[PDB]
Amino acid sequence: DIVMTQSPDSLAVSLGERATINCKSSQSVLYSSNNKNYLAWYQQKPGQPPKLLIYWASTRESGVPDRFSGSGSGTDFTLTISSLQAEDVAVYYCQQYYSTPGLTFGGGTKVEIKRTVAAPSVFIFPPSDEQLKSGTASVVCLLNNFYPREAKVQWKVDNALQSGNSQESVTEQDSKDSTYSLSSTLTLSKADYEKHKVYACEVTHQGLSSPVTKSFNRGEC
Amino acid sequence: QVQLVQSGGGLVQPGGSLRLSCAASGFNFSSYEMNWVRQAPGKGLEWVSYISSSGSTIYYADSVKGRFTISRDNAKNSLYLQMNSLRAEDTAVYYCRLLWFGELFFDYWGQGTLVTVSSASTKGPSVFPLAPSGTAALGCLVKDYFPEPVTVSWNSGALTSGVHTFPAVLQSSGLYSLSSVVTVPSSSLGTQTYICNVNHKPSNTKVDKRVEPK
Amino acid sequence: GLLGTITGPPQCDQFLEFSADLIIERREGSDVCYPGKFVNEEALRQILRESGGIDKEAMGFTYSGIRTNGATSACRRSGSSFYAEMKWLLSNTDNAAFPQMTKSYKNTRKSPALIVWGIHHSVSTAEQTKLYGSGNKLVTVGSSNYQQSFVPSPGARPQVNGLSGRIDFHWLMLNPNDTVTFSFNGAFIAPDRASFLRGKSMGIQSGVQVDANC
Amino acid sequence: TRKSPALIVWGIHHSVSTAEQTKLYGSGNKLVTVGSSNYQQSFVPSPGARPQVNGLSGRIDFHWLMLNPNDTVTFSFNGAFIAPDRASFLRGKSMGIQSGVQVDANC
Ligand SMILES: *[C@@H]1O[C@H](CO)[C@@H](O[C@@H]2O[C@H](CO)[C@@H](O[C@@H]3O[C@H](CO)[C@@H](O)[C@H](O)[C@@H]3O)[C@H](O)[C@H]2NC(C)=O)[C@H](O)[C@H]1NC(C)=O
Ligand SMILES: *[C@@H]1O[C@H](CO)[C@@H](O)[C@H](O)[C@H]1NC(C)=O
Ligand SMILES: *[C@@H]1O[C@H](CO)[C@@H](O)[C@H](O)[C@H]1NC(C)=O
Repeated sequence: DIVMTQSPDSLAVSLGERATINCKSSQSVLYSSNNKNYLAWYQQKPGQPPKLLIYWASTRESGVPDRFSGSGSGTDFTLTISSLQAEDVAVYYCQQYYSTPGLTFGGGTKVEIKRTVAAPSVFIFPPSDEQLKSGTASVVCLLNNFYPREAKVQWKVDNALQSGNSQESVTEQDSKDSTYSLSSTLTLSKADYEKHKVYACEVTHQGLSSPVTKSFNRGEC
Repeated sequence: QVQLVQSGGGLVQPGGSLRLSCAASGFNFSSYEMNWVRQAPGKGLEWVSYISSSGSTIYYADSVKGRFTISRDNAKNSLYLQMNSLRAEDTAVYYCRLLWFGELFFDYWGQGTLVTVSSASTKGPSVFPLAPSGTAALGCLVKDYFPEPVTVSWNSGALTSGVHTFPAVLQSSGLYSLSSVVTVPSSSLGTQTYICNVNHKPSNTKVDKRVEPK
Repeated sequence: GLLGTITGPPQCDQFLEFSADLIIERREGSDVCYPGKFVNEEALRQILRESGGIDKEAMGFTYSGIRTNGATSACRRSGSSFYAEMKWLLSNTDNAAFPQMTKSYKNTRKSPALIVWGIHHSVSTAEQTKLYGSGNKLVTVGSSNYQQSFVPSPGARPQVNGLSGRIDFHWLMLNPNDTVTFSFNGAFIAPDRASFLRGKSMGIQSGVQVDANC
Repeated sequence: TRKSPALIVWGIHHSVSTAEQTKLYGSGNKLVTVGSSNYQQSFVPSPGARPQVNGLSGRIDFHWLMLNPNDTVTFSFNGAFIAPDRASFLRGKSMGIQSGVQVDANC
């Protein structure tokens, strides 16, 4: 079956930037005797179903404003949002409807608008006593409202680097300000937590001329 | 107006079975080609099966070769999908349909259904405060619930500004865990009460846990 | 009909290979179930009137990215099928891309072979899309002394057997130790098996009964 | 609607040029395909230069078929069509010959 690809996987291009999405195909999708390309574009937002964008490759679907346009032919295309907008923060797929009982879509791509670089605000939270009474200790580090998305956290317990006992997640870019925030958790048993004093989070980011560390000493405040 | 709706989703256990169902409105049903498309959690889309106009032809995929059974009804307006020998890659949310045809147009997808082939039993969260120590941060930790999803609010929805709720993570225990926060003026801690309101509909549990400085 | 043993509607299924020294033709003989007409049909009778029977030898066409199961409501065997020795090559689904295909057959016998195909002149320009891709179709045949080109004729018609679209069936004669070639992308009613004339007999017409002891 | 068969005559207008095919009809290719329960054809007008006959170089090729009692005929087209207004109905028995001489009635 016809296997599909796109690039870039993710592009963060700013507001008003002609965003260019390139998309490929393994097998051709341009029928011969009528000379038409079987290619569609869709727009899904997480929880939403796909919305129709471009069909016949180069024919816009009604309800789609003028900035949208489909181009290319044969095996390679490109969507050019001539003026990238904030309504256009979505996941875009390519799709073949050439062969039939196997419609191959793509790998996708999200288009998150840039903005000015912003250093993170960093907060650290100890486990609650209710939690400690339950026998485990979770430690939390918060990076609030930063840009770009690329950011690094390292955990140290009494100056020793932790590996394998933490997990993290990232917000979608915030609509109100086009920023991201990030949450990380170090999970220890109760026994391991009560064994150490100084707990620290170290953060690296382009907006920081130097990495920043925040800490507390357990049982101190 | 043409519209669609899927149903028959929930929690099932693998090697088991489910029977999905579609319903329609606003067009001559019996005359078109009907597809089926699923999307794994945060993954790409996948074609399951279809039926021609007369129902005289059906074509499936290889992941469900001998495990799924698409079926139609033209008097009633229903298209079915029986599932059997469920596995864990079959965890997805399901949609579909097009306009066939040559010429003109169309479109058209449904609103969806949560279907996860996670045998494991359902479980509600524990709620712990993340205590604050010009601008301060505070929050609530929602740890150890299953399955997705959950809802979180602050002050019965009275606090919106500065709030961030994160995606769940799956722990080695097989339970999900996520955190929710709000930024507020340091000067507000003392006059103003902040309460997080949590709803986990899979277990019908409801906890308010107030988060205070220590 | 005498030509019904060559296509084999749901009525000539025992005379697919009928062995005989004598032929009788009736006032209700019909070479066709899906409406149509052969081209140079009477010529084929006189040859067939004296053929002594036909030995169906399988031709061997393998259909790839389409259907073969093509069926309609007129040529019913059990429910809705088609001519026995003819695959109605629909598109892949019910509109899909009917790609550009090409098949050939060779004669390995000291006798000549009977090759029958047909064009599907669809009732509309859409029903030409309903079963095959969109865009114009050309089914051109080839031989060392036969070179033709047909274009399907999409146009409205009288309804014969509830159907308005037609099927015009052609034929040529492949000499021993030679081949035939089809290049096409649409409106094609494929041949599965090609007749081989058995020897000497005679066809007549009458509208009366038979006798065997005289 | 008669117990006798009818005579149906039409014609294609092969225009003298590809423009004179536009001079009288739309642009783009034309297909006049006819239909019957045992007659199914398709004509394509043939735009091409010709000798001038009667000052005209374009031609008109007239076809015909025979419609049995209690049946119909169907034309689908968009060009180069010379339409029929009235269809003949054969009256009975007679004879046609050829000669290049005069007639006589009293013998
Ligand atoms: C669209 O909706 C219409 C509702 O008016 C459906 O109409 C009816 O469809 C049935 C099934 O084809 C027809 O029954 C049969 O008619 C055929 C002639 O085509 C005949 O040979 C059979 O014995 C049987 O009586 C019915 O005639 C038709 N109604 C009318 C007024 O013609 C239709 O099925 C839906 N789909 C499409 C594609 O139109
Ligand atoms: C048929 O053709 C082959 C090669 O073209 C040749 O060897 C053979 O003699 C011919 N005749 C028969 C009867 O096979
Ligand atoms: C003509 O056809 C009609 C209906 O198709 C039928 O009732 C009639 O008997 C036929 N014959 C004549 C002479 O009208």
